Amino acid sequence: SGTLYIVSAPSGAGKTSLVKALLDAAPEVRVSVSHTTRGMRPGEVDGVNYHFTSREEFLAMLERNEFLEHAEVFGNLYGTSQRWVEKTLAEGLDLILEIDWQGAQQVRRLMPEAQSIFILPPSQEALRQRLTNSDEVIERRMREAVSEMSHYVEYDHLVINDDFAHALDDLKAIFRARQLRQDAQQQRHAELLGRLLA
Amino acid sequence: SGTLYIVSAPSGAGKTSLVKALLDAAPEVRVSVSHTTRGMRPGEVDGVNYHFTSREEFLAMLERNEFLEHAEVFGNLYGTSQRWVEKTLAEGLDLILEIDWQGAQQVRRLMPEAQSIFILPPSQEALRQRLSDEVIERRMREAVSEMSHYVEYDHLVINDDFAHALDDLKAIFRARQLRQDAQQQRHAELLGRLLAG
Ligand SMILES: Nc1nc2c(ncn2[C@@H]2O[C@H](COP(=O)(O)O)[C@@H](O)[C@H]2O)c(=O)[nH]1
Ligand SMILES: Nc1nc2c(ncn2[C@@H]2O[C@H](COP(=O)(O)O)[C@@H](O)[C@H]2O)c(=O)[nH]1
Repeated sequence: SGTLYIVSAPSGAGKTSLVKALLDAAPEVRVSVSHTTRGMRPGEVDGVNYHFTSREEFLAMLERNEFLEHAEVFGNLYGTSQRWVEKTLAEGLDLILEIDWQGAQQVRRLMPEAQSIFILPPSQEALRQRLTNSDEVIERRMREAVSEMSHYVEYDHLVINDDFAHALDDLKAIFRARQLRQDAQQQRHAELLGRLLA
Repeated sequence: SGTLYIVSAPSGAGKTSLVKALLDAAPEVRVSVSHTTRGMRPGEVDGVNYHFTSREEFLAMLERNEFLEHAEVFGNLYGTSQRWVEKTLAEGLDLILEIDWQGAQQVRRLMPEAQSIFILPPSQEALRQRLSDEVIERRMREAVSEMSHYVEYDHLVINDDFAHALDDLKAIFRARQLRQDAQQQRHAELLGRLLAG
């Protein structure tokens, strides 16, 4: 079966260009499309950026136990649907959940073999620029981002996004090393290992 | 302090070209020079490939508890001197022990924070070349016989294509430096600034 990767970053900027770039260079890796109850933004496509749904429909899915994890982020509900994750892993494909620290905690309990990565800004100034890209609102968004970053200690690996080219290669190294671990290689090269041992 | 890496292969696939190439691209990483009692081979230099010594002197060193690990391989004795390992790690340098599965077990027992990598051939045919025609068969039988110890290693690298295997090794070393503990030490000041309110 495939490997599950959790990738988290401060939520105020949206999903990271780093993960998009990683997926562009490794088309065999899949990414989960989350459900959300927030409204669509210009340039977003239902079924691609998110499965956009209603709060009533989101809660009904929760009652039907369809979410691997869910969380409230800035008052809107987000979640990872479980069936798609199980299907993709069972096909032997690796996949990424780009989710916040709350969802990461839930996933780790259910899947202790999951690799998790937190992507950090190089400075508060750089984080603030990404958020501003109203002043009063900005400081609250910064305080909320700081509270999320405090959870970086819960993650297996950390990437400091100082130089985009360097951070992308750092992500690639984490993913490649994960696939070289004993557990993944034993399954991947099962037939080879049998020939080496017989 | 530095990280200790154990790099192993089936017994007889000696000090690998892969590790040398990795060291060329990793100037902060050192490699331990092993002691051996086998005779020098053409092109080998005492103090570089090995510390070549006698069996009686090897046993005297063993009696003085100077070896972190030691093992018999094809009837010859090999070992890692402990003082150099401790000094190198305490200087903050990473280091590689290129040793067999027996030495790996001893090092894991004494230093559970050590990380380990097993380098696998793509086939038995490929292993045979790397290993007298009779001498080749004795090395092949021993290497195949103890192949199962790959399961004890943290990562596995298939040495099919040299460049691909080298990139695999590099990714393992880089991922270790991206681990929570290494990054917390590297970015302590930054992390404190990010969390300060
Ligand atoms: N737990 C959880 N968090 C999510 C999920 N999808 C997105 N998020 C988080 O919600 C944040 C806000 O996303 P945005 O509204 O900008 O698209 C993201 O930065 C990410 O941290 C999800 O399925 N589960
Ligand atoms: N335990 C242990 N094995 C070693 C050491 N140095 C070399 N070896 C093993 O001895 C094998 C034979 O090496 P060679 O004699 O061809 O140079 C190597 O493939 C490696 O498995 C050492 O210091 N300790």
